Amino acid sequence: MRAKWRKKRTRRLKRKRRKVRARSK
Amino acid sequence: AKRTKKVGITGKYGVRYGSSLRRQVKKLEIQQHARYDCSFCGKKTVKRGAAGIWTCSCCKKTVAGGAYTVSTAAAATVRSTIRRLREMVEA
Amino acid sequence: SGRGAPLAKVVFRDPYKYRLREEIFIANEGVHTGQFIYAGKKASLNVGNVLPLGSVPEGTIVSNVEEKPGDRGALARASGNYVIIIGHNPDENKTRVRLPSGAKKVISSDARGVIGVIAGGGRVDKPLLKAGRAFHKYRLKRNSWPKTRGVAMNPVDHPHGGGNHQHIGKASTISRGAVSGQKAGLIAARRTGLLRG
Amino acid sequence: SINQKLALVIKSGKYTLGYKSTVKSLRQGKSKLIIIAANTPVLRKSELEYYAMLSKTKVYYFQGGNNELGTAVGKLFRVGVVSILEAGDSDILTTLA
Amino acid sequence: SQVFGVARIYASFNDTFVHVTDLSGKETIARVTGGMKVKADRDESSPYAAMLAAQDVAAKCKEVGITAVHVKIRATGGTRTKTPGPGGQAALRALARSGLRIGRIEDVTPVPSDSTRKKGGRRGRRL
Amino acid sequence: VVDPFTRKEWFDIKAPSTFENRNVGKTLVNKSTGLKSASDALKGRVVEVCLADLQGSEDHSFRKIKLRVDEVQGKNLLTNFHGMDFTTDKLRSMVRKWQTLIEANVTVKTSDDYVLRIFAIAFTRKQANQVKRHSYAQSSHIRAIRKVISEILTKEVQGSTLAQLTSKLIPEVINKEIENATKDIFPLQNIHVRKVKLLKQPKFDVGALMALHG
Amino acid sequence: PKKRASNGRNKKGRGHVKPVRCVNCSKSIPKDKAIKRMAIRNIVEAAAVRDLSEASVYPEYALPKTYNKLHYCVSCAIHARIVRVRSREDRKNRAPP
RNA sequence: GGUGAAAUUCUUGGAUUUAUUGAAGACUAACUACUGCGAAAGCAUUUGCCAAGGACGUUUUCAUUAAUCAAGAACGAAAGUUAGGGGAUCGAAGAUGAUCAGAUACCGUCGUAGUCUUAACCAUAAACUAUGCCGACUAGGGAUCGGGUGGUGUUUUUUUAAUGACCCACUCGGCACCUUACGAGAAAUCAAAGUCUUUGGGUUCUGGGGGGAGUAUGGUCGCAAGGCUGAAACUUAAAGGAAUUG
Repeated sequence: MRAKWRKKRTRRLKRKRRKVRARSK
Repeated sequence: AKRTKKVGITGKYGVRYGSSLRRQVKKLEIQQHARYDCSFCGKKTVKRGAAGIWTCSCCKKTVAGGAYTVSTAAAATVRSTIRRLREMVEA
Repeated sequence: SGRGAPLAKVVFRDPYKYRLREEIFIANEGVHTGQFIYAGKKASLNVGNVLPLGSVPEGTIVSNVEEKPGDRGALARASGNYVIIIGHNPDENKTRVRLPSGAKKVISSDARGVIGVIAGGGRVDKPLLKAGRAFHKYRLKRNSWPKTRGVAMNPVDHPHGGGNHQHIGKASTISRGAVSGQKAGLIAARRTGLLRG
Repeated sequence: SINQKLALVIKSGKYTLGYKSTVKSLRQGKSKLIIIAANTPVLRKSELEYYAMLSKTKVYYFQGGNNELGTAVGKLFRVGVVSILEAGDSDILTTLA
Repeated sequence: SQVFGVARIYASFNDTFVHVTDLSGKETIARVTGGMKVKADRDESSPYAAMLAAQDVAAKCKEVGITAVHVKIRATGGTRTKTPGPGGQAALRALARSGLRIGRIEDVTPVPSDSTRKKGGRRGRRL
Repeated sequence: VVDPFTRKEWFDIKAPSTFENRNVGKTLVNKSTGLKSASDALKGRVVEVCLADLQGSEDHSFRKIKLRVDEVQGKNLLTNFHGMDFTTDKLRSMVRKWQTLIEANVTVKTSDDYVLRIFAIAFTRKQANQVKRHSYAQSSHIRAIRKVISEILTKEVQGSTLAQLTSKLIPEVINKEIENATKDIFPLQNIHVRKVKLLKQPKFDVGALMALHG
Repeated sequence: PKKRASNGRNKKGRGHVKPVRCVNCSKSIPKDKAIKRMAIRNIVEAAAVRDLSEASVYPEYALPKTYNKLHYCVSCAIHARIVRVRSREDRKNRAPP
């Protein structure tokens, strides 16, 4: 882990989660 | 009051044409509407008579300019280039 | 009408018999009524002056350029277009110009063009926003609108048309060696897909 | 460095603004200096120069438009031309500029 | 009393271009490279094949007329390493010991007044 | 398959008369063929040659010169000046840390329309009795020095023709007069022109060339 | 911890200087951080200087000296023996030899 | 060509290499420093123009107008976004040749977005001096940048007789640096991180074990990317700093 790639994995996950949220909106 | 937040003059289009198109035309439509400087009398009388024509309400001088500005950036740099080049030509 | 660039109704005193002949220029940026357009090879290098391309120095911005002397204007006549004078050749009496399509054309040094970019620049950078403005744009030019796609037409009406699925079917890039009625699509396409890469 | 010399006059000296008052003073002979903005029409500036030649007065050409002339004089409108009837303690009368 | 050519020698890694031309700089006389002499894919940059390239250059600049040569050493330059490779000194020694007289040695490596981006990325090469 | 050296005649180059020994070097193109003779394609060459050879003395080991050939007579090529340049080794040796170098350049046309862009170099000088380590200039000494050199070079050139221009560049009087005008302003170590490049060549006017060659 | 008083470089009062590239690995290193060596290297090595002296044409010739300013990322600088890892107490030394 | 060793690639139609150039775009090498400027991010070609600025000089002027700063605002590297131009090099992605057991990686070749610019966004960086800002004092030194003062000092056409650079000695300001720590600190270290258990100069922000987690959610700002704000459930007895021995 780095302070860069835990962050990037979290951001990929966050984009997927906001996509699913908007899809369910 | 603040009748509208950020559509501005493009609020007449309502909800149509897409917000990006409306933003792209808003910056041109404010320009082709705002009264401009007059290089011949120094008054805010200049208005776009037609696409490329900028009449002064007073002193009845009209300038051929940009379709959405009294003088576009390429026109400004051409006038600068001509001035500079005639400056070397003359001296 | 049917032209973005405004015209300058210039009047010239007729040199040979007493009258005023009214000529129609394509206006450049910065020309105004009550301005003395100076046309001729001895004229000064100002905006609006008509200068034979020998007189102008290299790197100048000229417009409404003659292809050959006497043609009365051919190049860069649409709104906001210009031609850059890049070369002078007194040995061959020819001037090399960078030209709006990116071409580098050699034209005679006797050819002349008005100095400065053509007025009405930036016209196409505002979208028409609707078929109303598009229609009124083409109503002053010619009958070329609306423009039906060839796919939607029937096989009689177009090479593309037909099929149980709306599709071109064959390669769209038509050869330049094709004949009238075949040149429907991409003509002599040296390359296809997105430019710049 | 003309604006401060003008500011001395606008406070202490005597002056008139505008083409009509300028020519009125020029034909009366009272005016000693007239400043003409560049923005002013060439016909006006040329006839004012001709009047000045007839009256043997000196003409200063402003390095700016009539807006600059108006602000420099201190009046928030546009002044094409300014006439200096009786300057104050300003040295512009004995100054070429 | 001796005719002057120009060696225009280009010694970088992976090559030794021993390219003799006339003094006017347009007409070449035996452009020879170390890649022409060795069949092992890294002897051309070796000091040996630089000596072979300059050796055959000397051999066929003799009996042709050229006697003295202005050697113009040059590194890869450009945006590249811009240091003369191992073929340089060996090729110069070869020209010197092959009787071919040498005059006006100088380094004509092309130095940028500022270059474009160098190949390799920001982190550069990683070995 | 057959050596193309068998069809060469080993022509010769001839320097302008304003130098030392005219013999500069040989050259070669080909035999004389009906399609392509030896005189047709020969013209247009640039001979790049050390000024040490053109001057017969060692003091000009750097300061190389470019001579451009114009015509041919018999086995002789008549060359004309094109432009000079300091050797890279001399340039690098001149530039060292702990001093500011001044580089100037002015582009003017001579008496004859040989427009040329003369350059000039100069270095800030640590005079004796100085204990400071670097002796940098003040960015106003740079401005003043390149102003005075810009006017000095435009005095030396555009006031004469290429013949006298070369015949005065080689003796290095221009740089000494630069020192004359500069020593009051700032101490500088070795002012050098360091470069000149012709840009445009007008009508070929062979009369002057024949005068300079013979 | 802070292994060096001046972190790795000489940047006191700049914030940003300029990147440069290593002559070996083309690594983008700030020019003040890079290990600069001024390669004052002649053309012909001393085992061939006399060889070229006899093979030459000029009775006295200058033997030109090539100059080249080498910028090194420290990753290859200490890999190529140019500079070396010193002791903690000897790190304070800044002598050229 | 290129490499640890090659290959993919270009090549008898002439590759690579040479000379004349021409064109385009980008960068401003060397000079270039324990140097300068800037609020920071940043800023290295010339000149011109426009304003701006600090330091110094000042027996100038005003007279407390000041310091810090929630809210709010300007600027804010790179990458990224938007439309237009240009588009050379490099080069995410990609395609590929290698190596490996595998290698959609490191290495090689090409190559899109980008890299540049115009006009708009974003508003984050190990945005670092990881040291808030303002003020005083406490220890010495030697350099250096900018300004100023003095020398019957050196030095330049004329050998004090038309004047800068330098040298010496100061002084203000700046980037810093070297020694010692009297002092401080957990120590590394520090001339401020000192004047703090002999604890109170003024003032803003932040932290309260580690994870979860800068996450969920809500809100707001953004075209989006995302930014700012920001938990808890549960879980754990260590995480961590600096030095010592191995």
